Amino acid sequence: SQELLKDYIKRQIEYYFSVDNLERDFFLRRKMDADGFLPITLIASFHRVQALTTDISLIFAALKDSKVVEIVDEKVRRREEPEKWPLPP
RNA sequence: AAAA
Repeated sequence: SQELLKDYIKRQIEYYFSVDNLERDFFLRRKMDADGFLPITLIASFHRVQALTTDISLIFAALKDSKVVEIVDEKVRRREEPEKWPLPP
């Protein structure tokens, strides 16, 4: 049903938090807090996520079992060494 | 928003 849409959401967000993307993604990194977190609502505004859903609860559901990204409350970060990535605001 |  929505299983395919959730897979697309998960994979897209896992790409944003990949090392390959992060190395050059200064916008994403300058929006991180000191722990590497971004609000999920910021990620939801990225155009490829908007190209899938505007349902925030579905995004949370899609990411619940991700090994690449860590969800903490309303926030998301790369699970591995998130502190490598923040940039000054 | 050259997959912020």
